[PDB]
Amino acid sequence: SALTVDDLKKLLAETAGEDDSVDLAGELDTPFVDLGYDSLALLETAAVLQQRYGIALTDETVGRLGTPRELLDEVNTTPATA
Repeated sequence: SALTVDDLKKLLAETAGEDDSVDLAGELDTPFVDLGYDSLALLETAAVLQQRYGIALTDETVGRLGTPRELLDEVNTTPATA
């Protein structure tokens, strides 16, 4: 468990800007579109996300997905061994 919804959440806010009631712990299954966050915001943190490691979680995949857990799982999924 390198990255969690905790370290990601903070990254979501910092990027998005939800410092009022961005309690992800109490809203994961719910899709961003449902909450408030917009694809854009995602695209934002998306780069910043890959800016650290080197992923491509852009609209491409961000399109099929629309949840936070899927944003963390994705990064906490893509292996690097093969």
